[PDB]
Amino acid sequence: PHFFKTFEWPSKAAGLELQNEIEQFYYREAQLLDHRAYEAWFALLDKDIHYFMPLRTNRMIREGELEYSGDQDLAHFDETHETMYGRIRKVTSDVGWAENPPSRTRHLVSNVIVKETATPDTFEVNSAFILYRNRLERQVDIFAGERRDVLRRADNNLGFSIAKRTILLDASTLLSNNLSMFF
Amino acid sequence: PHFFKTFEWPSKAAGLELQNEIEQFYYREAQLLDHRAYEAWFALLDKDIHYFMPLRTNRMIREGELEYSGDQDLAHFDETHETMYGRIRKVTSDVGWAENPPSRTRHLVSNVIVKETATPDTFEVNSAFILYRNRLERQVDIFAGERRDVLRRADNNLGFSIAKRTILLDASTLLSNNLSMFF
Amino acid sequence: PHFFKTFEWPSKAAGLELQNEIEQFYYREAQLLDHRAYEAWFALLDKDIHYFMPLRTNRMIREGELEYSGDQDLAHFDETHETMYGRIRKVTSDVGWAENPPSRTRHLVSNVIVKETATPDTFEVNSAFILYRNRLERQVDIFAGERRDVLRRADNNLGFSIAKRTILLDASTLLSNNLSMFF
Amino acid sequence: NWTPEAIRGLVDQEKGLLDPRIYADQSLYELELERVFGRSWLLLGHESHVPETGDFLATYMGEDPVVMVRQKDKSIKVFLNQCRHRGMRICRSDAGNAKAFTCSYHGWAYDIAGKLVNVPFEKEAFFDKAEWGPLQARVATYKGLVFANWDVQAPDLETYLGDARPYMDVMLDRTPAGTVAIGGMQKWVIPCNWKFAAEQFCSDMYHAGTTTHLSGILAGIPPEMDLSQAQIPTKGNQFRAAWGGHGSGWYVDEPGSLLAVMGPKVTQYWTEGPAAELAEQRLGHTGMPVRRMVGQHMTIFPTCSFLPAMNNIRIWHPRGPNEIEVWAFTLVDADAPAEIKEEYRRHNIRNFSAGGVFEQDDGENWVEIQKGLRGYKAKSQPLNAQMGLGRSQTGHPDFPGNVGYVYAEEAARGMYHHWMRMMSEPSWATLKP
Amino acid sequence: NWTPEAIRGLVDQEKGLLDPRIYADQSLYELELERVFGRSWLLLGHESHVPETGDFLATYMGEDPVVMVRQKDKSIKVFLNQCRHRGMRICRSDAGNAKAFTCSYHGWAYDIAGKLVNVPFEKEAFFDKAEWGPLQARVATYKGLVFANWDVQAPDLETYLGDARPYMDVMLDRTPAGTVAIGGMQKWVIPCNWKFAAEQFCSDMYHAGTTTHLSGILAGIPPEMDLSQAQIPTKGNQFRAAWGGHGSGWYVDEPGSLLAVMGPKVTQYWTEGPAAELAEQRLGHTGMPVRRMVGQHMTIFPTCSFLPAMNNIRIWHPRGPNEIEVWAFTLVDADAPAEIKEEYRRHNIRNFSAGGVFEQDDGENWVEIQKGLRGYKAKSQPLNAQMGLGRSQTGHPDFPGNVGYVYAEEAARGMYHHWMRMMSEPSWATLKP
Amino acid sequence: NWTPEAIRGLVDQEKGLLDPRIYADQSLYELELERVFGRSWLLLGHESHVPETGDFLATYMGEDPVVMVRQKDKSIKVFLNQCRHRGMRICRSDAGNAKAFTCSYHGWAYDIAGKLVNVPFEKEAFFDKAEWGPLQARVATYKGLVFANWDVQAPDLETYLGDARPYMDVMLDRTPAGTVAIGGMQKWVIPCNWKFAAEQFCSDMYHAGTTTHLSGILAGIPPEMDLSQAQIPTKGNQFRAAWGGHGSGWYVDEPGSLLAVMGPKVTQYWTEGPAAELAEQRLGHTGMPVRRMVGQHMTIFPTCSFLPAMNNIRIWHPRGPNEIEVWAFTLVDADAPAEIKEEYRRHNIRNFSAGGVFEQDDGENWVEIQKGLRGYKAKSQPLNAQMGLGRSQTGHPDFPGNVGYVYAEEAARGMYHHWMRMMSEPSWATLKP
Ligand code: FES
Ligand code: FES
Ligand code: FES
Ligand SMILES: [Fe+2]
Ligand SMILES: [Fe+2]
Ligand SMILES: [Fe+2]
Repeated sequence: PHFFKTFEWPSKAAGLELQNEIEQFYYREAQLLDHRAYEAWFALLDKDIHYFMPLRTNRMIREGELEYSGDQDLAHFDETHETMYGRIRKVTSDVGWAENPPSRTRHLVSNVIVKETATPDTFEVNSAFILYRNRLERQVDIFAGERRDVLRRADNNLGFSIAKRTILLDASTLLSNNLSMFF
Repeated sequence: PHFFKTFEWPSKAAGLELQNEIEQFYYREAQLLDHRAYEAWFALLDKDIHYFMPLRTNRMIREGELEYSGDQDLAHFDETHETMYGRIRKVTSDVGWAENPPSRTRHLVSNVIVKETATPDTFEVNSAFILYRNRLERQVDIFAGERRDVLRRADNNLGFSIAKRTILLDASTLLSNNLSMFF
Repeated sequence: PHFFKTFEWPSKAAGLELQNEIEQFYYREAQLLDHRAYEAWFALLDKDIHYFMPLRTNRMIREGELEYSGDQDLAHFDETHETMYGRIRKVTSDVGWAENPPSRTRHLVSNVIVKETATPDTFEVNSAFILYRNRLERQVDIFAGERRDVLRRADNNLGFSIAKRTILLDASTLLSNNLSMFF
Repeated sequence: NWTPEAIRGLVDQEKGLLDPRIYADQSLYELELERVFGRSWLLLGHESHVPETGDFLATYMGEDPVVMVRQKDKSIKVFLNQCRHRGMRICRSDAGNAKAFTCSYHGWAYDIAGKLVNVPFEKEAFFDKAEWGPLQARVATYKGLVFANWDVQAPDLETYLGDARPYMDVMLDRTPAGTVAIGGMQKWVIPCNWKFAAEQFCSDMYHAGTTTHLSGILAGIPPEMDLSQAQIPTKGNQFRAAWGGHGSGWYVDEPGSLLAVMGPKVTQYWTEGPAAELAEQRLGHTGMPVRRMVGQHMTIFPTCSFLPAMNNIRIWHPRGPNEIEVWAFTLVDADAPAEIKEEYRRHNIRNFSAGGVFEQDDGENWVEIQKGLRGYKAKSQPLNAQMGLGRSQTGHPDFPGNVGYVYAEEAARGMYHHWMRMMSEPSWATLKP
Repeated sequence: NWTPEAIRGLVDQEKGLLDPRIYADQSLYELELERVFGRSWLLLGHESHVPETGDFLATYMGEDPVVMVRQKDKSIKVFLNQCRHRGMRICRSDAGNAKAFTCSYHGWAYDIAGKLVNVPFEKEAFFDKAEWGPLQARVATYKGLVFANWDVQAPDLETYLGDARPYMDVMLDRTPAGTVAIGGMQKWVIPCNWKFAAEQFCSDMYHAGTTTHLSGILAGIPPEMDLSQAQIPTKGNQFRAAWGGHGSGWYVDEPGSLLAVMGPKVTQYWTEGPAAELAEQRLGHTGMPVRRMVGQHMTIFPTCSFLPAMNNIRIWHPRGPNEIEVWAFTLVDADAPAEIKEEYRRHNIRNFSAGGVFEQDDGENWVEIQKGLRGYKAKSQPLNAQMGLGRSQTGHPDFPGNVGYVYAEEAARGMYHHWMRMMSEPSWATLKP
Repeated sequence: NWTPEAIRGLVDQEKGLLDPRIYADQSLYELELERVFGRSWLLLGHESHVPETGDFLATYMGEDPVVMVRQKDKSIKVFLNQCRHRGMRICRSDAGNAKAFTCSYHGWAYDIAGKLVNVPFEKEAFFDKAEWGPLQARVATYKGLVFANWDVQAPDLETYLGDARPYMDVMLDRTPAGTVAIGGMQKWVIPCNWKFAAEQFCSDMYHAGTTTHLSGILAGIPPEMDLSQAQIPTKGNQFRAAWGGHGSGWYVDEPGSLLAVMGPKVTQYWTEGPAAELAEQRLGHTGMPVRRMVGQHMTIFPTCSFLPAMNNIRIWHPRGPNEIEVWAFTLVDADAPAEIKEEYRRHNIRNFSAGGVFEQDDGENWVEIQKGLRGYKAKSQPLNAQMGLGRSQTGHPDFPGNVGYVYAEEAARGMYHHWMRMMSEPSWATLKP
């Protein structure tokens, strides 16, 4: 019962220096978010960022191509540099009630799998996360998923910029009242 | 109170290269499971795999020896290569209702501790995990535990085969209706 | 808004060997706690340990400086080597009902960020955790946060001692009936 | 026990008062499921969700799981997603195409119309299959929008909507080609009563005109502008339906509300040029100057809410007194330029999804509201719905029906009064318009 | 208040209709805890769970925690795991060995019989200790299985089981050596009503003979075989107890699903050779050809369920109308070869644990049934329990009792009819056999 | 419905018997919110929590969220944290300083007194603002502590407290400077009824003199000392208030409890030297030899609890029958040496926070009791409350009021009795002292 994957040879393994560099980048990025340093975080995002979190649905196996929303469909996020900017303005605003008082998040990053692209200093990265959101007195929202990034070497604080991010969230119906956090 | 472990010398540290390889192995394994690449995941199991998940119980400290089910007792899993195969046959079946429509999982892997054994290219590995399973509309089952593996260098995609796996789950009563997922 | 962090230089990256060594120390620390080797874990604590978990509260952004309890306030923990000892004596006690029968915990560690201090062989480390605590029949308590440690190289089994630990929990109100676990 | 008399005193549209128990009380909730959700026309989606023979959507009607399916003859059928044998879900995916439906429990098989057509071992173990299929709802379509109702004695949809139809038409009746749904339907959970949501879209521009959406507006205005430069719209009108509790409110000649939300390209589409002219010409029979209606909220009672200029559509599924699910999607004109379709898709994501710069703040309100109502005193005094009392009339030279000022609780007072009616009058003979 | 008239309307065994409310209503459940679980015989485990003086197991009777403890005189005692001082749990671990029990709260001390033998500071603060020990249950043993009943007025165990005993004996009475439990008791939680669980094991071979276990069977056959080569049986019978809600169903002469579930070494052990022939002789007095019974399910009302050829046993602990815990173990003949015992252990884990290739699909069904019952229209019509109506006879030449076909709901109607009786007849004078 | 007759039979102080349903029944709980929490004086914190004008604390009265705010005139106002327009939370942070409070939903604005002083679009849309502000509570102070009551016909604070005040003064009235709250208010959640917590601090020194805290003591004793050396305090007394349900118990002369819990510096400060002799002089009018009172617990009914020598204070917020929140802080004398304040801070963290070596074990008992009460038979018989029954006298030479032995349930019977009285006497005419 075989798959076309069988004819492909696995990618070049990321070297140790690079594996560490990219892990360290995500850890420092999670710190930014978990400390609410939103302007600092927004500075990581490339001007050509597409930040995309598609909808995920329950489908029978024989309709698996239909699991996620498409190119022209609604999504939970489908953002550009300019649309993210407005989000930053809202979340840092005194009159942004959803995040004033601020929520308390933890982004636990792991499973970082790195691939060198045809373009030097540009990398495709796949990683897993659990995002713990705690809000107000007793609200707890826990998210799990994977992130597919295109990262570029850059002369910012952290040494990389995020050129693309796709968030595949392990949910159909969102169990949270909102997505007032960044992934 | 002192313990007999005090007469033991710490096990030799796994080098940087071997540490990263084994980590990457697990991340790629978790990818396979999370993307439901079951045939491909089954290929990582050595023919002499013992895949074991004992029952865990509430005992007083003076009866700690009784915390886990034994060799000759029931378990949540106690599988060979053959019985795992039937389980692959069921999970990939259009008429396997528990996983058609399929669940959405995330295996977040960390805490990878590597011990080289007396046989070169065979390793004992202890790791921690959180397994987030979201199913149908609103169902969320969260597991945590440790896995104690024996891995051999193998000539497959990922470079390692799973010779033995034991999963110690932090649960007595299972809070989930099934274990339709793989650990 | 611009911030005073803009005038700071990024920290000197921890070398790969040091990164691995410290990550492996935390994984082994987690295993000790998760296996209830309380005495062995207590051996990891420096005699000058200050073990602190401040309260955390909901504050408007404009009162952000008041988020956590202060030096002279109540806290969840605020412990010295002597007081931690007493806690170790209780948890290992046959008449310590909260932990007899013991709970089942998983300490998942990631995001390990290492800073070398002025004093060689002393390190500031910031890491993230999820702590999954399962108790008796059906109780599950999930914590998330970050740990701010100062570790010194030591001639113990694990190679480091914990000189300071501050736990920043992503909670205001504790959703657990107790903190009978260690962080 | 809730007597008709007890229920009538939960609302007072005279003094403009609401009893806060209406949102927290379990008994009242169980009654709603029978008296409100049991016999109301509820929105299930759009004709475009199910264009082909066998195409299906699995959705809800209250807490009753239903399957919406397109028939060979082109009609849409709606039947309960429950096997009458032992209660199993017949249709087990979100959406897709079916040639049949088979129960997974004991394998009772159904055709795409919900007719029980095969019982395994029927000869050997058995009863008339034609009397044992899933309960069927009535199915009624308004210009794309698919509605459904369990009740045989309920008013037809057109009669149910009545004079609210011109306001729906502002969104739904603008092109000969009709609207279509953009792909994808978002789902999330808010711990609040459905009436906070259904009301807000029925009657409440007030929250968007005051403090709730100060930060969402900020997200949509240019980077060079701050909030003190923001145009505070005060001009507009509010419609209370003659019967049903339906409601719509909109801004008039104040595009700044619509600009920040939907951007220049959509704001132009809606107000100036061929499309907008055609739309005003098509809505001619109403006499309504729809090119001047620049930002609107609407609710068809109980749980069908939408925002006619942004074309965000949503169903509120009740989940007890203390929770809802929101199922959202978005409509475009089938013949709108691909530029304008894309503007609608992006800006609806940006503003109105779970992560949206408006949506975040609406639900933040409702959650804390529902939380307070767990208190004894929190429920002991009535709430104030006195805004715009006796200020509405049907004379209006621009907009038909009972029309008043954009900041008013008339549409609200109507919705709640219609909620109260349905909850105190058991017979459609007294209740119908 | 649920009147006896109203409760008697909930189940109709004549017409074969079930009111879906039985599985959902909170008030009926509160009544079940009193009228059913409060006075029925409930399975606690096996004699081999507590083999020695002081060995205990912490388990449940309904939602009451109880301690089952082996006494010095070799009898078994069952008391409420609750201190009569302020209600603390007396026995705080799952199982093990005790010389005494002591409450953690204020130190009231008990012997292994559950008798209060010490109260700290009795002379200073006091009352007869002999009157203040935990409530005791009636205890009784049927061929290794330990049952308990709170009610002093209830019929003794043998009378309560009645003509259900022969069908229990197929599993429990095959050797002079008796059965023994394999070590370990699995525990998991399913969001469903206990009656779905108990009914299925009572009466429902149908779900296994149709759709539910296509994939579990697939997992069990030779790798070289596919489903269209599997022999899913059609021959067998169903028993309904003369009294008490008990029922069993089994395949006759058709080993296919026994072979697929338990493999060839267990199947042969069960059907042919010395041990199988002894079993037939031991059950000779029943007149049953037990060697031709290959795949059987049983329930002893309310919540004691097992699968004789595979030897899987389950206790359903109720957790409200919307939840159960499943406590599962497996039995082997105490003198079975080590080989057979190991096949039993292996194949029980494979098929019937929480991760079992059969069990995954049993619960999958129940989860979705129960979610649907939150709906108003989902409870508004009766469920079909008409299968095998009128087709059951008492005078079958091979199998004793009221006997019908293997795909039938006679046993189901009997179970729901007795449930109904227990819920509406408050006194044993009318309820007893 | 619960008749007054039914409620009266839930507690029997004469026989010392308690109906376990009181801790589990949902109907009783809803009744409690009205008849108990809706008209009791409940602790909100200390005056030092809000020292300056505009300083606020968002806390609870029952499940009613309230704001406690310091006024310019130096008074303290407490009002419902709920906006009367549509129910929004007015004060959205835990604590801090406000110039005003504005509602985030529609923008109704309030001063620090809770008076509604602005309504956006009041002229265009509208009604007296002075009648649409949040509900105010009576506010009264006892030696630092802030209590509040909704019921205008309830006894003033001093009257409500009555003869319990001497035992509170042991902690609150030791110097002219008065107490101050150490900064910080810990909050945690326990799945148990509030009455177990209230009773324990009211009447239960027994749990601590027996088995619950053996390890807590072990944590605190010298490392060169095992539990067998630890001292067994047995000498002491217990007070049942004349009216109200209040209670206290304490050890006399035996300082092993205190020393292990609070260490040698707090012990010496409490019993020897200038501050100890000042405290005893200050309480001379009571006749109480307070320097001999070493380790003490107290509850001011319903839910105000504390521990005089360790100065730990708790409010229990009810969250349904099956859950509470614990809000905790500590008090020190305002002029206590820095050395002493710090010892109070440390040891309160060590022993009494969520991770406390004492607290871990208190909640372990309560979690399990509440779980057990899910059972039908667990609720079928009364609990024993007969300790020291008929042994308390009203003329003790050292301590004023109805006084018994340290190990007794007289205060407890009094607490449950006054509870029944509040639940069954709708009128302060009968209920008041
Ligand atoms: S429940 Fe559908 S066939 Fe039985
Ligand atoms: S509760 Fe058992 S001794 Fe008090
Ligand atoms: S809810 Fe407070 S102003 Fe509307
Ligand atoms: Fe809004
Ligand atoms: Fe089954
Ligand atoms: Fe205590």
